[PDB]
Amino acid sequence: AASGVATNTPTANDEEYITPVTIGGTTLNLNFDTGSADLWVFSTELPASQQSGHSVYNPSATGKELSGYTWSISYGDGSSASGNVFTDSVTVGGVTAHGQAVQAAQQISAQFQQDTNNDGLLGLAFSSINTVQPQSQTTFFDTVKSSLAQPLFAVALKHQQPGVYDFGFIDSSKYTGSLTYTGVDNSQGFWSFNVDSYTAGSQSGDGFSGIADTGTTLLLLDDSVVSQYYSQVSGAQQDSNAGGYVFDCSTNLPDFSVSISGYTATVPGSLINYGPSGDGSTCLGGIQSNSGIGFSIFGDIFLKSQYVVFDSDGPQLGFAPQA
Amino acid sequence: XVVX
Ligand SMILES: *[C@H]1O[C@H](CO)[C@@H](O)[C@H](O)[C@@H]1O
Ligand SMILES: *[C@@H]1OC[C@H](O)[C@@H](O)[C@@H]1O
Repeated sequence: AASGVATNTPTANDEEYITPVTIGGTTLNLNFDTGSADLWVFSTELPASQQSGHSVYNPSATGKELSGYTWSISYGDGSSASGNVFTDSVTVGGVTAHGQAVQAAQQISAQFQQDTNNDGLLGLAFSSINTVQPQSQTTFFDTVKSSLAQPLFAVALKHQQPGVYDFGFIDSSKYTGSLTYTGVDNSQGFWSFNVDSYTAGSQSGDGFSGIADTGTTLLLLDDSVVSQYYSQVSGAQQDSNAGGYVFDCSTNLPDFSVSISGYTATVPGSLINYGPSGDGSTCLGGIQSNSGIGFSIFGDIFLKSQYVVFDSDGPQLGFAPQA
Repeated sequence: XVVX
């Protein structure tokens, strides 16, 4: 049976987490994203000027082209990418997927062109939302799941320290106590779950649903919840230069918790201080608006507090406080 | 930050 551990590393301020992945012999630094299902990489088919500052895949060297197949994706922050497709060998933490679909980028939006921290994305959402046409392809996880000791992956994202992606096994030394599991609704291809209630410092409210997303930097909630939270932060104000609510870096922030199938997941106020707003001398809050989409995005700010198991059996998500 |  196979299992493996891939180490992730946060970029400045934990904006994103990157992990090495070997494709046809070349290692690339990718952003593992539980919110999408495409494995796409910077390639030699992009303009030379866009290949600069990146490790790129050269499909002609080892890939098998899928003639006439294309991909096109648009993300929540407005970024997008598109290209063609090849199959190749993909290795993550010693687990190798043979004939894994690799989406070679032919076009990338400015957000990707400016980000030299990653060389593409490895999607870990359900394969049902893979964008390849005419026939969608499976994610790296779906491709190898039948070969793992257990059909699950687990993650520990940390604040300014290396973390891990465990494939096919659970490392009990990464959390305190026992895991609590909750059912996942994968109807929209996400690892979506329900929370029965929330507590924002001194205020508590009714439940809602959200997705566990390693590919989103913040914890994005409904505007009502954001308001409630910041009403308790002295001097918090919105700053469009920073991207949302900001406050004095020294401010004592209230904690945020959600009740999940009887387990209380708490994000300590210290983790809600994302870092320098980069707009003078305030800090950006880890909690921001979900722009009215109707569901919450449990991004990295939230994940930094837990060890989370993404189990394809159910499917379900297990949670426990990080050790 | 980003929002995948
Ligand atoms: C993950 O699990 C596999 C199957 O037990 C081991 O062979 C591997 O060394 C790692 O513990
Ligand atoms: C990344 O790979 C394997 C290990 O578990 C980890 O410590 C390392 O940094």
